[PDB]
Parts: sequence; structure tokens; C-alpha cells
Amino acid sequence: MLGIFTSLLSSRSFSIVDQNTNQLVAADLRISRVNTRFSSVGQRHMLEDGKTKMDSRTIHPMEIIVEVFCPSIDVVDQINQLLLDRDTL
Amino acid sequence: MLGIFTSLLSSRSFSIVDQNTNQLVAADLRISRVNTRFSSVGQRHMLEDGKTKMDSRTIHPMEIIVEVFCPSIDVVDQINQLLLDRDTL
Amino acid sequence: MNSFLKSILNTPTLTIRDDVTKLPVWKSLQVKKVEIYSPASVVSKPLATKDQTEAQVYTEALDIDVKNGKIIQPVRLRINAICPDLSTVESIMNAFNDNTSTFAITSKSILADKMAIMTLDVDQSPDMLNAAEINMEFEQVEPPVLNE
Amino acid sequence: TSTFAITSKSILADKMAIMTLDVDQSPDMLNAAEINMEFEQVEPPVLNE
Amino acid sequence: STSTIRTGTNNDILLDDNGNMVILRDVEACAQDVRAAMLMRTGENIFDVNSGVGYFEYIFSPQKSYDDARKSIADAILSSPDVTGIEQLDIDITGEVFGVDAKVITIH
Amino acid sequence: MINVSGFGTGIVIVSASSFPMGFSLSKFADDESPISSKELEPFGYEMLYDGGLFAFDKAAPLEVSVSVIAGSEDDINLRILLNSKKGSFRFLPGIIPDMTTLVATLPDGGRTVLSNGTIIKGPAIDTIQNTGRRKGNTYTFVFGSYLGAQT
Amino acid sequence: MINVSGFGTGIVIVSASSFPMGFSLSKFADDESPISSKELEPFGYEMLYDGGLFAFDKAAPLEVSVSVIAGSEDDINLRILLNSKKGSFRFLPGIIPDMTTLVATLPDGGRTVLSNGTIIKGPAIDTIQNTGRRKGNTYTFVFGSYLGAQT
Amino acid sequence: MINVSGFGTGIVIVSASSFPMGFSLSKFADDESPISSKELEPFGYEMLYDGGLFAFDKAAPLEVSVSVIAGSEDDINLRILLNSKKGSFRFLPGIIPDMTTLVATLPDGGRTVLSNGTIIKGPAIDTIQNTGRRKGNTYTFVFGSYLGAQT
Repeated sequence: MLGIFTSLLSSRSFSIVDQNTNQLVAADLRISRVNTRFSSVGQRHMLEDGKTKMDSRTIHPMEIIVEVFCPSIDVVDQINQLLLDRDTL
Repeated sequence: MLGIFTSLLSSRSFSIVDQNTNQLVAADLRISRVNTRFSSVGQRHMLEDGKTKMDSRTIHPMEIIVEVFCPSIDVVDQINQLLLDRDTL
Repeated sequence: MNSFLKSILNTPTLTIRDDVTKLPVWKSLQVKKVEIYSPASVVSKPLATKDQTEAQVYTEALDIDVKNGKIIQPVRLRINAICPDLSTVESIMNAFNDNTSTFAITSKSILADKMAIMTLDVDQSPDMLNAAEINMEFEQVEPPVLNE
Repeated sequence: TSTFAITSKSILADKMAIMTLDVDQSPDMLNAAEINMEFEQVEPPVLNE
Repeated sequence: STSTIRTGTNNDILLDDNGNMVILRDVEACAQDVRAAMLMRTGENIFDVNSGVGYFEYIFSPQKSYDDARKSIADAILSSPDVTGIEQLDIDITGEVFGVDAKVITIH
Repeated sequence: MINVSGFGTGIVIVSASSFPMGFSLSKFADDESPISSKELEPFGYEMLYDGGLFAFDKAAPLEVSVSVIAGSEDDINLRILLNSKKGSFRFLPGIIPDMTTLVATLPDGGRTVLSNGTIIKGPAIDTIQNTGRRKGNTYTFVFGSYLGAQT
Repeated sequence: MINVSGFGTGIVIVSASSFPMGFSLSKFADDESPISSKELEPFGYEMLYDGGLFAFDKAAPLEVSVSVIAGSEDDINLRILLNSKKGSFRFLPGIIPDMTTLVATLPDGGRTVLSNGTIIKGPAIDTIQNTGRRKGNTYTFVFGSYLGAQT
Repeated sequence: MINVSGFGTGIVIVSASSFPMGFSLSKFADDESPISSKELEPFGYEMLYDGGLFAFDKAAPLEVSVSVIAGSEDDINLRILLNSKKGSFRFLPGIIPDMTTLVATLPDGGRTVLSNGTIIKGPAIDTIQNTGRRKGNTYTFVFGSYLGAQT
């Protein structure tokens, strides 16, 4: 989307930067589509007279679904390591 | 369907009549399709020998689904009033 | 196709105001679809009737029973739009994340009030390289009961 | 209380009652209406000696 | 069963020939109440404030869309007792006239 | 012999709001068919599971299309009709601009009273062909009333 | 006698950012239609379940297409217009390069003011036909205003 | 006058791995189009619920197709290019065998610099027509870089 004039003819779209050590991860994946779907839940409460109070709202965690093409076996191994990586965000 | 020979070239098909005050409501709806689906449930009871007695039958309430085009804002507001109308059948 | 020639009393301009501040929020949010679902709930079990009574003494009792046996569920909207700017999307994400948020969506002629965001989907695909399709869902926190 | 005996091409399914009944009125069938009925066997034809 | 004192077009208590106050009931009372409710500017009730028509924020102002004016007028009409709803609400705009026409379906 | 010539055919199109008095089409195109109606289908059939047949009614629109010479007064009037949104007119239980086309087909007297319809589609701008001559403009209307033929 | 010729037709394309002053198309193609627009459909009809008809408004684009001779200055300008990404300009509440084509059709004076639109598709490279002569290049624009026609 | 002839057109195809120095196509087919390109579509339009128009960028490949005489050296080189699996070469952040075609379209010096692409399809074996003359072979490439034209 607009918002930022990069004025750069080589800008990178997708990045998975490891939060600790601040390093690029799987810098070769060929992305094809990204869906960052949010979620939240209401608390509909019917009450006596025909009416319904929603009460509060809970902010459920966001999810991202990325479709990619892996052209290299090392990239496939890196993705498997990401899945098996329980200690880095 | 047939059963009645109106012999009249201006007979109106759809009619939502308020049961009390006997008045037409939402008279400008342009109906497109109507599905008056019934419902009922059996009480299949398997018993000893290979067999199943259905017992009796309970008549679940009728459902009717009307697809329509509302041409005007007052008709849309009349539909909203119908939904919010909890005191008339 | 001159789309600036909109109707006067049924103008097709979605306007998401903010109840707290009374200001249009998320402008430049080209809207591609708006669906407004307003459900309810009626009795499932057969109501009892006390017949062998009179005209208009059965009618009022039936009216009370009918008003007694139907419950209204809140309205929800599903706006499908296309955000052209990152600022609008950042604002939408922040408003969604904020726990306290009541807005007033005004569709073509619908004036749904006190609505809060339930769902936000931002889809980025190779056929929309600039801008990205967005699917927001709102739900009514409380019907507009007139505070006397 | 309703028991019928549906006889298809060669079946004689008996002791059969209506469970569901759908009547559809569409703009492509201005006269007549398309109906979809469902039947269930209340009791298999056990031979009452 | 609504009831209201008889008022003239000047919105003042209009008496009868014998110097009494007429108490209209049902249809005429509801019609007069609706006419009186549509003539009350918003924020004029010390005890309601939010009630009243938006004659200075929705009408009489460079407002982009008159749907808000339509909603305010509809709310003002529905605020009267025994009104149920509105069958039709025309919001036509003439050169300098904001023509409004209602078709209330009051229960009487 | 039977004379089936279409010369002398005239059309009078009268609209509810745009043209209360109506206009007349007499200048028809030289390459496109001046009048062309899609096949009306007011009946339908279904097959029973015993090989039988069932006949019923179905909703049938009359899709008529008239072709006019590019740049003519009839083309200008039809463009004016095309460029007139239904949302800017008052509403009645009838159709939003319910225009009718009284068609007089050949001086024999055949009159068609096609009514209760709207305009569906038409060309916004003139298309210049390969030959260099502007293509005739075809405007399509749809109608729900298709009776009134005489002689 | 109606003159439906096409000689003398000129187009002036003015773009919001790429060509603020605009350029002129006069060198139209010889094999393809110099100007061709799809059938506009600003209305729609639906069938009620009692056989009636309902007419409503729809969203209608104007898909215009202009054909130019390969290698001409008009073709170069149109290719420059085509190879201009929408992501490299500022946002305004208006359309990203909101380009308008003023069409002066014939010396009679018919002016069409198609505006609020942008180019959609076109040939990036010149295709050489079987006969050995480069094919004419047809660039398609889409527009959201067909009003302004005169005479 | 405008010379839109195609005689003298030369193509230089250089691949990253198969033909690092590249080869030259000059013997084009006599029946099929020597160069044929599908219309590039780098933009798209969508309709808002108020009838408005939105214009956005969409991904657009350039599908080129060159036709050569069956049995020629250019045909043999193109078959060698086609029969080279992408999995048999090494990998870089770039594309697998990046092949670019420099098109000198005329003595004008068009100099089309189509790059960032690969071959997609073509004929493996020569087909013999009814007449008995082997049909010209058309090989299709796709590209993602479509800028560099001069004059």
C-alpha cells in the first residue's frame, strides 16, 4: 500500500527477521500470497426484554498464512528448523 | 399452483398481513423466491432383535425463507420494523 | 457511470464515524461490498393457549406471550473494502487491537450505531500489488435504546 | 398419526411417515411448485402371526 | 390510548366555544403529538436533551448526505407513543425547501 | 406473394420520466439488424422418473434491440435514455422509468405495444471501424409486457 | 445523407502525473479499429416469482480501446503511459493517475470527455505478423465517467 | 509515410548457463508469426458499491513467442534451450537460467531488452503438414522485465 516513498528500485517485500540476534531467516523463499487474519470474540448476553448486551471484547491472537515456493533444499531445511524452533520469536 | 380460478388479471401473489388490525405491511417488496420448508423428527428406537421402532412423531415449527428486493428506503425500514416487531404475529 | 452523481437521500457513501469523538474514521477506504445481518430467536417449544375465553382477552394475553417468547440478537456487518494506504490499515489494526472501540457505520441508508470490530482480514496477493483487499466484520455492542 | 405405503418402481416400502416437506416456489416454475418430501419407516413389516 | 389537549396551528392551548379544554384521544391526538414532536429542536428538553430533531446539524447546514436528517426525523416520529412505525418518509429537496412527508401507521 | 419488407417501420419510445411525450426512431442502422429480439421462452419442461413429461410456466423477458445510425437524433435520444440512472427518479408500484415502444412494422398496420420494461445496455461512445466509418449503435431493452399485436 | 466517416478524429490524453499537459493521438491504426468500446451495461433486470420484472442500477465500466501504428510517437507515448506503475505516485482521493481522453470526433465538433480512468492493458513489444508488417498496437483504457458528450 | 516492415529483425538470446555467450535468431518462419506477444495487463480495475472505480497494480508477465524455420540452426539451439531442466543447474537469488532476448527490431534500432525470464513451451519434434512441408516451430518464453526500448 501507499504510505512510504522508498524511492528505491530494489526494495524487499517479505522479511522474517529473528527478533533476537536481528538476522534474516529464510531469505530466499518465493512468496506468493499472505493473509494476516485477525480475530476477536463478542459476549452477546440476552437480557430480559428483547435486547442483547455485548459486554466486553477479547483480542484473540492474530494469524498469518503465507504461501511460498521453496526452490532449494537448504530453504526447506530452514523452514523445518523454523517449525521445530520453540525458543525464538 | 391451481385450485382457484380467480379470472382476474391483477391478482397479487405475495401478502404479509398483520394478524391484528388486518393490514398489509411491506407492500412494496419485490419477491423473487420463497422456500416454505417444514420439519419433523422421528424417534427411532432399536430394540433387542434387529429392528427399530420409530415410536411417535413431533411436528417441528415451519420455516419460510423469502428472497426479495427492497426498492426503497421506507421498505427497508419497514423490514427492520418487522424484525424488531416482537408483539405481532 | 459518473459515480459522483449519488442520490440525495439514499447516497451510497459508507461513513464510519467514532461515537466518542464524532468524526469520520478510516476515510479513503473504497468499499466493495456491505452485508448487514440482523438475526433473532423465536420460541422452539409449543406455547400453551388458554381457550374458552373471550375475544380480546385472549388476544392481549397472546400478544404478551409473543412479546415474551422472542429474543433479538445484535446486528453484524461484513464490509469488504480495498485499502489504498498504509495509514488507513495501521489505523484499522490499532482500532481493532484497542479493547474500547464503538463506531457508527452509516451505509447507503442504514445507520447502525454502537458497533465494534469483530474480525479483520487483510489479504495480500500478486494481483493487487498496490493496495490490498480487506474484510472487516462489526457487531453491535448494544441496540440504540433511547436514554430518556 | 399418519402411516402410508410408498410403492416405487418395484419396492413396496410400507408403514412410512413423513419426516420433512419442502415446497419451493421459484420464478422459473410460476405454475406448480417443486416439492421434496422425506419418509421414514415407523415399523418394518414384521409378519404378525 | 393517547390523549392530548387541543392546540391550534400556533401551538398554543386552543379552547372550545364554551371556554373548556378539549382532550383529543387516539388518532387525532397522535397526529397532533407527531406534528408537535417534529417541531422540537434537539437539545430543547432539559430532561431529555438527546431527543429532538437535528434542525441545525442535519438540516439547515451544509450536510453532505441527508440520511442523518431522515434518521433524526424518523426517531422524532417514533418517539411519540402508539406510532409503531413509518410507512413512508419522503425527504425531497426543492430549490430552497426541505420537503418532508410522513405516512405514520399509528396503532389507532 | 407476401411482402415482408421492413421499410417504413417506425418506433415511438415514450418514457415515464425522461421522455413523458416520447421520441421517434426512424433512422435505423445500415449494417446491424434494425430490430432483433431474443427467443422468448414462456414455457418449460421437466422429465418424470417414469419417462413422462411435465410442462409449466417460467418467467420470460422480451430482450429487444434496436440499431440506429451513429450521430443521429435517435442515437442522441437513446444515449440520453441510457445515461439516466434509476435512482434519481421517484418510485411507484410500477417500474422505475417504465418506457414503452409502440412499433409500427410496415405500412400494413402491424402495431406492437411492447411496454412495462427498461433499457439494459448500449454503447456509450461511437466505435470507429477498420473501414473508417462509425459502427451503428445497438441499444438493448428488456420488457415484461409483450402483447398488443394487431393485424 | 449522414456523414458517419472517421477521418479527422483526434484524441487528447491528459494524465494526472505522467502527462500533466497531455499528448495527442492522430496516427491511428490501419488494420485494427482505431476506437472500440464495449457495450455499456448500466442497468440490470431480475425476475420476480410472479412473473414480473424488476429494473435496477449496476456499476458499469467503459472499456475503450485505441489502436495506433507501431513505432509512432503516439505509440511511444502510450507505451510510456502503460509502463508506469501506480505505486510510484502520491495518493489523492482521486484515481491514481486519473487520465482523461478528450475525443474530438470529426470537424463537426462532437466532443467526448471520458474521464476518471486509467489504462488497463496494451502490447509491451511489437509483434511481427506473418506478412512481415508489424501489427497495429491496441491499448485499452477503462473509465468511470461517460458524460460530457456534445452534439 | 511510416515504415512498419519487419525485414532485418535480429534476436540475440543469452542464457545464464545454457548459452552464456548467447546465440542469434535470424531465420524466422514463413507461415507463423515470427514474433507474437500477448497483451500485457499491468493494471486492474474494481467496482465499489457506489458505482465508483478503483485502479490497482497487478502482476503481469510478458509472454513472447518466436517462430523459426524447422531444421535451422536457430531451431536446434532453441531445442537445446528447451531440453535443459532447471534442476540441473546451480541456484542464485536470481532466477534459474536467466535468459534475455535483445531484439534489434529494425535498422531503426529498437533495442528491446526483454530480460528476467525463461522459456516455457515449444515443439519437441517437427510436425509434417498436409502439404508435406514441415511446419514452422514456435517457441514461447515468459519474461518479467519488459523495459529498455529505444527510438
